[PDB]
Amino acid sequence: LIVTQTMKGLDIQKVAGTWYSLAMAASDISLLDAQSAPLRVYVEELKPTPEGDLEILLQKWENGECAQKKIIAEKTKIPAVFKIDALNENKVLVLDTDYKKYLLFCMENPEQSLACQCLVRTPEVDDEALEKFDKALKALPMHIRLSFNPTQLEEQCHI
Amino acid sequence: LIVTQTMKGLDIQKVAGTWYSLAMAASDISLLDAQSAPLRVYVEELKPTPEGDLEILLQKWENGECAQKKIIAEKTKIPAVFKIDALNENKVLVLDTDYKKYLLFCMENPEQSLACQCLVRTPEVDDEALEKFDKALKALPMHIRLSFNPTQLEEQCHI
Ligand SMILES: CCCCCCCCCCCCCCCCCC(=O)O
Ligand SMILES: CCCCCCCCCCCCCCCCCC(=O)O
Repeated sequence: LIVTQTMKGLDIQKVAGTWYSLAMAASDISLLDAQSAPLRVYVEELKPTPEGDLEILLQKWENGECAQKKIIAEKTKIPAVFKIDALNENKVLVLDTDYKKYLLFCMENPEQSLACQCLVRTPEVDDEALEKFDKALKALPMHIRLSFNPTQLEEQCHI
Repeated sequence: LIVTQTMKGLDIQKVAGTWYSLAMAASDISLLDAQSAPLRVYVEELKPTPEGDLEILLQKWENGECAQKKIIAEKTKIPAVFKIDALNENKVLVLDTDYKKYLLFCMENPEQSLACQCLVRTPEVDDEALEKFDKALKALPMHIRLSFNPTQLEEQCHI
């Protein structure tokens, strides 16, 4: 409920495939801090299920290694909002997407842990999708923001 | 030379006294990463010398402790640019200040390590000085940005 923006007319099937986590932002510094921080996650691919659920493939640093992760985001009544398994059932909200270039989403559990990403289809710095990410976030109370270069985008865990 | 903005008419005496590091930004993620990161420094006070040099009091996390530091920024021909001791003689540039509320500065060694801060006089979140900080930075190639709340501002090393 903290975020006042969701996409209308979302077709979840049409977000399937490859994405890059070009920018991330969060409400608290420590959510994004180190390579091992709790919401510091690098999206690899989205697989919508026929039921309209969302399989998410991602990377996360756990040892001093970049681990492979698989998560399922379950649908709700709202086409733009999903719930994750399971500890306090984390809500994922789709704010905006053109399916073909960018997607903006936020993850939350009006209090008040929040992380958001600007996803893009290709390993390039998209200024106008970053402008849209900054435009959507200037509302929210973010205290850390990270951006990645094309080199980092083609590496595991963006080193 | 990387930054295209400095303050004209700067009187270094009139920046003396108490400041808070409200926001920081940098060109590379790892410059600001953890509590121990190289340019992650919390400004406490500025003491201009009669010669027009600048004594800087600051905090930096070195052990798992917040250490007290003292540095001297030596003047140059340009009233807005100072050089620090001594390893590669780091240039500090004053971009803008109203002496009474905010100060924007950048620290650099056109390549291409760069960190900048929005300094303010009081432990409050100044939206219009943060707007000015974001306006001055949208030029520069920053990849990490951090913001602090009034609580953090009154603690050592902003915990
Ligand atoms: C549905 C359309 C957009 C989907 C975008 C992908 C959203 C990804 C949400 C992933 C959140 C996972 C939280 C962190 C889990 C990491 C596991 C861990 O805690 O170590
Ligand atoms: C002169 C007007 C504005 C002055 C603003 C203060 C600028 C502070 C510059 C300090 C840069 C120090 C670099 C990091 C030093 C920390 C020591 C270390 O490496 O452990």
